[PDB]
Amino acid sequence: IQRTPKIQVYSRHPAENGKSNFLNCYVSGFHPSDIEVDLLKNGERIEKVEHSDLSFSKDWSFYLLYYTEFTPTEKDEYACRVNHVTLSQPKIVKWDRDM
Amino acid sequence: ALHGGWTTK
Amino acid sequence: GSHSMRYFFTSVSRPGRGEPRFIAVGYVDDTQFVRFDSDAASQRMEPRAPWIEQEGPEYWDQETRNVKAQSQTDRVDLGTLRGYYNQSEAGSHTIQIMYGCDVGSDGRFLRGYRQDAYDGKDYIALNEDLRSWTAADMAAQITKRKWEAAHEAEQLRAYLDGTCVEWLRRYLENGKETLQRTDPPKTHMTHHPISDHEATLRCWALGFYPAEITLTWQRDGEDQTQDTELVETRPAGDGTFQKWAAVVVPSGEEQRYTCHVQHEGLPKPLTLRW
Repeated sequence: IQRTPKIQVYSRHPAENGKSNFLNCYVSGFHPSDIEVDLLKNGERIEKVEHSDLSFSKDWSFYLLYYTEFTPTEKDEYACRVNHVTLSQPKIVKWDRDM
Repeated sequence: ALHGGWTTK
Repeated sequence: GSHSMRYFFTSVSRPGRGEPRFIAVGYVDDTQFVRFDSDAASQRMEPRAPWIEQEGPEYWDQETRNVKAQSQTDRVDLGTLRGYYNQSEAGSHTIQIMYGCDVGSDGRFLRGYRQDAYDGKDYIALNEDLRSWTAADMAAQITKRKWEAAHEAEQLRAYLDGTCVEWLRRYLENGKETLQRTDPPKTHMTHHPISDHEATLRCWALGFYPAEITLTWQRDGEDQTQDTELVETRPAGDGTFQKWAAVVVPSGEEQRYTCHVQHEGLPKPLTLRW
Protein backbone atom coordinates (compact mmCIF):
# COMPACT_ATOMS: atom_id res chain seq x y z
CA ILE A 1 0.00 0.00 0.00
CA GLN A 2 2.77 2.42 1.03
CA ARG A 3 5.96 2.18 -1.03
CA THR A 4 9.34 3.39 0.17
CA PRO A 5 11.27 5.82 -2.06
CA LYS A 6 14.24 4.80 -4.19
CA ILE A 7 17.00 7.41 -3.91
CA GLN A 8 19.75 8.13 -6.44
CA VAL A 9 22.35 10.89 -6.02
CA TYR A 10 24.33 11.82 -9.11
CA SER A 11 25.65 14.64 -11.27
CA ARG A 12 24.30 15.78 -14.63
CA HIS A 13 27.78 15.75 -16.22
CA PRO A 14 30.96 13.88 -15.23
CA ALA A 15 32.41 15.55 -12.16
CA GLU A 16 35.35 17.96 -12.45
CA ASN A 17 36.25 20.05 -9.40
CA GLY A 18 36.21 23.78 -10.07
CA LYS A 19 33.76 23.40 -12.97
CA SER A 20 30.07 24.15 -12.44
CA ASN A 21 27.85 21.07 -12.59
CA PHE A 22 24.40 20.00 -11.39
CA LEU A 23 23.69 17.92 -8.28
CA ASN A 24 20.69 15.62 -8.74
CA CYS A 25 18.68 13.58 -6.24
CA TYR A 26 16.18 11.38 -8.09
CA VAL A 27 13.49 9.87 -5.86
CA SER A 28 11.10 7.35 -7.41
CA GLY A 29 8.81 4.44 -6.65
CA PHE A 30 7.18 5.95 -3.56
CA HIS A 31 3.58 6.30 -2.38
CA PRO A 32 1.92 8.42 -0.99
CA SER A 33 3.21 11.58 -2.68
CA ASP A 34 4.08 13.68 0.40
CA ILE A 35 7.87 13.57 0.69
CA GLU A 36 10.68 15.70 2.11
CA VAL A 37 13.89 15.95 0.08
CA ASP A 38 16.83 18.18 0.99
CA LEU A 39 20.26 18.41 -0.63
CA LEU A 40 23.09 18.69 1.90
CA LYS A 41 26.56 20.21 1.57
CA ASN A 42 28.94 19.14 4.37
CA GLY A 43 25.82 18.26 6.38
CA GLU A 44 23.99 21.58 5.97
CA ARG A 45 20.91 22.03 3.79
CA ILE A 46 21.50 23.72 0.44
CA GLU A 47 18.96 26.53 0.39
CA LYS A 48 18.46 27.10 -3.36
CA VAL A 49 17.16 23.73 -4.58
CA GLU A 50 14.59 23.26 -7.34
CA HIS A 51 12.43 20.21 -7.99
CA SER A 52 10.37 18.89 -10.87
CA ASP A 53 6.58 18.73 -10.97
CA LEU A 54 5.06 15.63 -9.40
CA SER A 55 4.45 12.77 -11.84
CA PHE A 56 4.03 9.00 -11.61
CA SER A 57 4.97 5.78 -13.40
CA LYS A 58 2.84 2.98 -14.86
CA ASP A 59 2.52 1.31 -11.44
CA TRP A 60 1.20 4.67 -10.10
CA SER A 61 4.31 5.20 -7.95
CA PHE A 62 5.61 8.77 -7.86
CA TYR A 63 8.94 10.20 -8.96
CA LEU A 64 10.58 13.57 -8.36
CA LEU A 65 13.89 15.18 -9.32
CA TYR A 66 15.52 17.68 -6.94
CA TYR A 67 18.47 19.62 -8.34
CA THR A 68 20.71 22.61 -7.70
CA GLU A 69 23.74 24.23 -9.30
CA PHE A 70 26.97 23.27 -7.54
CA THR A 71 30.66 23.72 -8.23
CA PRO A 72 32.02 20.39 -6.91
CA THR A 73 35.01 20.37 -4.55
CA GLU A 74 36.75 17.09 -3.76
CA LYS A 75 36.86 18.15 -0.09
CA ASP A 76 33.22 19.25 0.08
CA GLU A 77 30.76 16.47 0.92
CA TYR A 78 27.36 16.34 -0.79
CA ALA A 79 24.38 14.15 0.06
CA CYS A 80 20.61 13.86 -0.27
CA ARG A 81 18.27 13.62 2.73
CA VAL A 82 14.85 12.06 2.12
CA ASN A 83 12.04 11.74 4.67
CA HIS A 84 8.87 9.76 3.98
CA VAL A 85 6.16 7.99 5.97
CA THR A 86 7.75 4.65 5.03
CA LEU A 87 10.92 5.73 6.89
CA SER A 88 11.29 5.78 10.67
CA GLN A 89 14.21 8.23 10.37
CA PRO A 90 15.32 10.43 7.45
CA LYS A 91 17.57 8.56 5.04
CA ILE A 92 20.83 10.14 3.85
CA VAL A 93 22.39 8.99 0.56
CA LYS A 94 25.77 10.50 -0.26
CA TRP A 95 27.11 11.36 -3.71
CA ASP A 96 29.68 8.90 -5.08
CA ARG A 97 31.61 9.58 -8.28
CA ASP A 98 30.64 6.13 -9.64
CA MET A 99 27.23 5.88 -7.88
CA ALA B 1 -4.49 20.25 -25.39
CA LEU B 2 -6.57 19.22 -22.39
CA HIS B 3 -9.87 17.36 -22.56
CA GLY B 4 -12.93 19.31 -21.47
CA GLY B 5 -15.34 16.57 -20.42
CA TRP B 6 -15.85 15.57 -16.78
CA THR B 7 -18.33 12.99 -15.51
CA THR B 8 -18.15 12.46 -11.75
CA LYS B 9 -17.12 9.05 -10.46
CA GLY C 1 9.15 7.72 -35.22
CA SER C 2 6.16 7.34 -32.92
CA HIS C 3 5.14 10.18 -30.62
CA SER C 4 2.83 10.60 -27.65
CA MET C 5 0.97 13.28 -25.74
CA ARG C 6 -0.04 12.41 -22.18
CA TYR C 7 -1.55 14.36 -19.27
CA PHE C 8 -0.92 13.33 -15.65
CA PHE C 9 -3.17 14.42 -12.78
CA THR C 10 -2.71 13.96 -9.02
CA SER C 11 -5.25 14.98 -6.36
CA VAL C 12 -4.32 14.43 -2.71
CA SER C 13 -6.95 15.13 -0.06
CA ARG C 14 -5.76 17.27 2.86
CA PRO C 15 -8.12 16.40 5.74
CA GLY C 16 -8.66 19.49 7.87
CA ARG C 17 -5.85 21.33 6.07
CA GLY C 18 -7.63 22.96 3.11
CA GLU C 19 -8.72 21.87 -0.34
CA PRO C 20 -6.89 18.89 -1.90
CA ARG C 21 -3.51 19.45 -3.52
CA PHE C 22 -3.87 19.23 -7.31
CA ILE C 23 -0.92 18.92 -9.71
CA ALA C 24 -1.26 18.47 -13.48
CA VAL C 25 1.48 17.88 -16.05
CA GLY C 26 1.41 17.62 -19.84
CA TYR C 27 4.02 15.69 -21.82
CA VAL C 28 4.95 15.27 -25.46
CA ASP C 29 7.10 12.11 -25.51
CA ASP C 30 9.36 12.60 -22.44
CA THR C 31 9.26 16.42 -22.59
CA GLN C 32 7.06 18.36 -20.17
CA PHE C 33 5.39 21.34 -21.84
CA VAL C 34 2.59 22.49 -19.49
CA ARG C 35 1.96 22.34 -15.75
CA PHE C 36 -0.53 23.40 -13.11
CA ASP C 37 -0.09 23.43 -9.32
CA SER C 38 -2.95 24.37 -7.01
CA ASP C 39 -0.43 25.73 -4.48
CA ALA C 40 1.43 27.87 -7.03
CA ALA C 41 0.90 31.62 -7.29
CA SER C 42 -0.24 31.96 -10.91
CA GLN C 43 -3.34 29.74 -10.63
CA ARG C 44 -3.05 29.24 -14.38
CA MET C 45 -1.78 26.57 -16.72
CA GLU C 46 1.87 27.45 -17.22
CA PRO C 47 4.30 26.77 -20.09
CA ARG C 48 7.26 24.47 -19.51
CA ALA C 49 8.69 24.01 -23.03
CA PRO C 50 9.88 26.72 -25.43
CA TRP C 51 7.63 25.74 -28.35
CA ILE C 52 4.38 26.02 -26.35
CA GLU C 53 4.93 29.66 -25.35
CA GLN C 54 3.83 30.89 -28.79
CA GLU C 55 0.25 29.88 -27.95
CA GLY C 56 -1.97 32.88 -27.38
CA PRO C 57 -4.01 34.00 -24.39
CA GLU C 58 -7.10 32.13 -25.60
CA TYR C 59 -5.12 28.89 -25.45
CA TRP C 60 -3.96 29.55 -21.89
CA ASP C 61 -7.44 30.62 -20.80
CA GLN C 62 -8.92 27.39 -22.17
CA GLU C 63 -6.28 25.13 -20.60
CA THR C 64 -6.63 26.95 -17.27
CA ARG C 65 -10.40 26.50 -17.15
CA ASN C 66 -10.19 22.85 -18.20
CA VAL C 67 -7.44 21.99 -15.73
CA LYS C 68 -9.42 23.63 -12.92
CA ALA C 69 -12.58 21.71 -13.83
CA GLN C 70 -10.55 18.50 -13.68
CA SER C 71 -9.44 19.61 -10.21
CA GLN C 72 -13.02 20.25 -9.07
CA THR C 73 -14.10 16.91 -10.55
CA ASP C 74 -11.40 15.14 -8.53
CA ARG C 75 -12.59 16.90 -5.35
CA VAL C 76 -16.03 15.31 -5.72
CA ASP C 77 -14.52 11.93 -6.58
CA LEU C 78 -12.28 11.96 -3.50
CA GLY C 79 -15.35 12.20 -1.28
CA THR C 80 -17.40 9.80 -3.40
CA LEU C 81 -14.71 7.11 -3.49
CA ARG C 82 -14.17 7.55 0.24
CA GLY C 83 -17.79 6.44 0.61
CA TYR C 84 -17.43 3.53 -1.81
CA TYR C 85 -14.54 2.06 0.21
CA ASN C 86 -16.11 2.85 3.63
CA GLN C 87 -13.24 5.08 4.74
CA SER C 88 -13.07 7.80 7.37
CA GLU C 89 -12.97 11.51 6.57
CA ALA C 90 -9.73 11.79 8.60
CA GLY C 91 -7.31 10.12 6.18
CA SER C 92 -5.46 11.53 3.18
CA HIS C 93 -6.23 9.78 -0.11
CA THR C 94 -5.04 10.11 -3.69
CA ILE C 95 -6.65 10.04 -7.12
CA GLN C 96 -4.30 9.74 -10.10
CA ILE C 97 -5.41 10.07 -13.72
CA MET C 98 -3.49 9.63 -16.97
CA TYR C 99 -4.78 9.93 -20.53
CA GLY C 100 -3.42 10.68 -23.97
CA CYS C 101 -2.85 9.41 -27.49
CA ASP C 102 -0.09 7.98 -29.69
CA VAL C 103 0.67 8.77 -33.34
CA GLY C 104 3.08 7.32 -35.87
CA SER C 105 5.79 9.08 -37.82
CA ASP C 106 3.19 9.78 -40.53
CA GLY C 107 0.94 11.39 -37.90
CA ARG C 108 -1.69 8.63 -38.03
CA PHE C 109 -3.59 7.66 -34.90
CA LEU C 110 -2.15 4.59 -33.18
CA ARG C 111 -3.93 4.33 -29.81
CA GLY C 112 -5.63 6.31 -27.08
CA TYR C 113 -5.74 5.58 -23.37
CA ARG C 114 -7.21 6.63 -20.04
CA GLN C 115 -6.48 5.07 -16.64
CA ASP C 116 -7.59 6.16 -13.17
CA ALA C 117 -6.27 5.10 -9.77
CA TYR C 118 -7.16 5.47 -6.11
CA ASP C 119 -4.48 5.37 -3.38
CA GLY C 120 -1.95 4.01 -5.88
CA LYS C 121 -4.08 1.09 -7.12
CA ASP C 122 -6.06 0.56 -10.31
CA TYR C 123 -9.59 1.96 -10.10
CA ILE C 124 -11.12 2.10 -13.61
CA ALA C 125 -9.58 2.03 -17.08
CA LEU C 126 -10.74 2.57 -20.64
CA ASN C 127 -10.17 -0.39 -22.95
CA GLU C 128 -8.12 -0.11 -26.13
CA ASP C 129 -11.30 -0.15 -28.25
CA LEU C 130 -12.19 3.21 -26.58
CA ARG C 131 -15.75 1.91 -26.12
CA SER C 132 -15.79 -0.26 -22.97
CA TRP C 133 -14.53 0.16 -19.41
CA THR C 134 -12.68 -2.18 -17.05
CA ALA C 135 -13.22 -1.66 -13.31
CA ALA C 136 -10.72 -3.10 -10.84
CA ASP C 137 -13.17 -3.90 -8.02
CA MET C 138 -16.88 -3.84 -7.20
CA ALA C 139 -16.64 -0.27 -5.90
CA ALA C 140 -15.21 0.96 -9.20
CA GLN C 141 -17.99 -0.94 -10.98
CA ILE C 142 -20.40 1.65 -9.56
CA THR C 143 -18.48 4.34 -11.44
CA LYS C 144 -18.49 2.14 -14.56
CA ARG C 145 -22.29 1.93 -14.53
CA LYS C 146 -22.50 5.69 -14.02
CA TRP C 147 -20.17 6.29 -16.99
CA GLU C 148 -21.83 3.69 -19.23
CA ALA C 149 -25.21 5.36 -18.71
CA ALA C 150 -23.78 8.84 -19.33
CA HIS C 151 -22.00 7.52 -22.47
CA GLU C 152 -18.73 8.99 -21.22
CA ALA C 153 -16.68 6.66 -23.43
CA GLU C 154 -18.10 8.16 -26.64
CA GLN C 155 -17.28 11.74 -25.64
CA LEU C 156 -13.86 10.69 -24.35
CA ARG C 157 -13.15 8.75 -27.55
CA ALA C 158 -13.84 11.85 -29.67
CA TYR C 159 -10.98 13.52 -27.80
CA LEU C 160 -8.61 10.54 -27.60
CA ASP C 161 -8.63 9.67 -31.31
CA GLY C 162 -9.60 13.12 -32.58
CA THR C 163 -8.76 16.30 -30.70
CA CYS C 164 -5.79 14.71 -28.89
CA VAL C 165 -4.24 13.68 -32.21
CA GLU C 166 -4.93 17.15 -33.66
CA TRP C 167 -3.02 19.07 -30.99
CA LEU C 168 -0.21 16.50 -30.85
CA ARG C 169 0.32 17.07 -34.59
CA ARG C 170 0.46 20.82 -34.00
CA TYR C 171 2.89 20.48 -31.09
CA LEU C 172 5.18 18.17 -33.07
CA GLU C 173 5.23 20.80 -35.83
CA ASN C 174 5.71 23.78 -33.50
CA GLY C 175 8.58 22.01 -31.72
CA LYS C 176 10.11 20.10 -34.63
CA GLU C 177 13.54 21.56 -33.79
CA THR C 178 13.57 19.96 -30.31
CA LEU C 179 10.94 17.16 -30.26
CA GLN C 180 12.15 15.09 -33.24
CA ARG C 181 15.69 14.26 -32.06
CA THR C 182 16.92 10.92 -30.69
CA ASP C 183 20.30 11.04 -28.93
CA PRO C 184 22.24 7.75 -28.81
CA PRO C 185 23.79 6.55 -25.53
CA LYS C 186 27.39 7.33 -24.72
CA THR C 187 28.79 4.12 -23.24
CA HIS C 188 31.73 3.22 -21.01
CA MET C 189 32.65 0.71 -18.32
CA THR C 190 34.26 1.05 -14.89
CA HIS C 191 36.13 -1.36 -12.63
CA HIS C 192 35.99 -1.08 -8.83
CA PRO C 193 37.80 -3.66 -6.68
CA ILE C 194 35.80 -4.54 -3.58
CA SER C 195 38.64 -6.71 -2.19
CA ASP C 196 41.84 -8.46 -3.24
CA HIS C 197 39.83 -11.12 -5.11
CA GLU C 198 36.56 -9.56 -6.36
CA ALA C 199 35.69 -6.47 -8.38
CA THR C 200 32.60 -4.54 -9.47
CA LEU C 201 32.25 -4.08 -13.23
CA ARG C 202 29.77 -1.27 -13.92
CA CYS C 203 28.36 -0.64 -17.41
CA TRP C 204 27.35 2.94 -18.19
CA ALA C 205 24.97 4.61 -20.65
CA LEU C 206 24.67 8.40 -20.73
CA GLY C 207 22.95 11.16 -22.68
CA PHE C 208 20.36 8.97 -24.40
CA TYR C 209 16.89 10.19 -25.46
CA PRO C 210 14.22 8.78 -25.41
CA ALA C 211 14.46 7.10 -21.99
CA GLU C 212 13.77 3.54 -23.17
CA ILE C 213 16.92 1.42 -22.92
CA THR C 214 18.08 -2.12 -22.10
CA LEU C 215 21.28 -3.17 -20.30
CA THR C 216 22.13 -6.85 -19.86
CA TRP C 217 25.26 -8.53 -18.48
CA GLN C 218 26.42 -11.79 -20.06
CA ARG C 219 29.04 -14.26 -18.86
CA ASP C 220 30.36 -16.76 -21.43
CA GLY C 221 27.15 -16.57 -23.44
CA GLU C 222 24.88 -17.13 -20.45
CA ASP C 223 22.99 -14.07 -19.22
CA GLN C 224 23.32 -13.24 -15.51
CA THR C 225 19.62 -12.54 -14.97
CA GLN C 226 20.43 -12.37 -11.27
CA ASP C 227 23.84 -11.50 -9.76
CA THR C 228 23.28 -8.17 -11.53
CA GLU C 229 22.46 -4.79 -9.97
CA LEU C 230 20.37 -2.62 -12.31
CA VAL C 231 19.26 0.86 -11.19
CA GLU C 232 16.23 2.66 -12.62
CA THR C 233 16.63 5.00 -15.58
CA ARG C 234 17.11 8.53 -14.31
CA PRO C 235 16.87 12.02 -15.83
CA ALA C 236 20.01 14.12 -16.17
CA GLY C 237 18.04 17.37 -15.89
CA ASP C 238 18.85 18.52 -19.44
CA GLY C 239 16.48 16.35 -21.51
CA THR C 240 18.64 13.22 -21.61
CA PHE C 241 18.68 10.13 -19.39
CA GLN C 242 21.19 7.88 -17.63
CA LYS C 243 21.34 4.27 -16.45
CA TRP C 244 24.01 1.85 -15.22
CA ALA C 245 24.24 -1.87 -14.44
CA ALA C 246 26.88 -3.69 -12.41
CA VAL C 247 28.07 -7.22 -11.63
CA VAL C 248 30.52 -8.48 -9.01
CA VAL C 249 33.07 -10.63 -10.86
CA PRO C 250 36.10 -12.60 -9.62
CA SER C 251 39.38 -10.74 -10.03
CA GLY C 252 41.13 -12.03 -13.13
CA GLU C 253 37.93 -13.13 -14.90
CA GLU C 254 36.66 -9.74 -16.14
CA GLN C 255 37.32 -10.81 -19.74
CA ARG C 256 34.55 -13.44 -19.44
CA TYR C 257 31.84 -10.81 -18.89
CA THR C 258 30.07 -8.68 -21.49
CA CYS C 259 27.65 -5.76 -21.30
CA HIS C 260 25.04 -5.18 -24.01
CA VAL C 261 23.30 -1.87 -24.77
CA GLN C 262 20.10 -1.61 -26.83
CA HIS C 263 18.72 1.80 -27.82
CA GLU C 264 16.72 3.09 -30.77
CA GLY C 265 19.49 5.55 -31.67
CA LEU C 266 22.00 2.71 -32.07
CA PRO C 267 22.33 1.00 -35.47
CA LYS C 268 23.58 -2.18 -33.77
CA PRO C 269 23.51 -3.46 -30.17
CA LEU C 270 26.72 -2.28 -28.53
CA THR C 271 28.80 -4.98 -26.83
CA LEU C 272 31.36 -3.89 -24.23
CA ARG C 273 34.09 -5.88 -22.49
CA TRP C 274 36.56 -4.68 -19.86
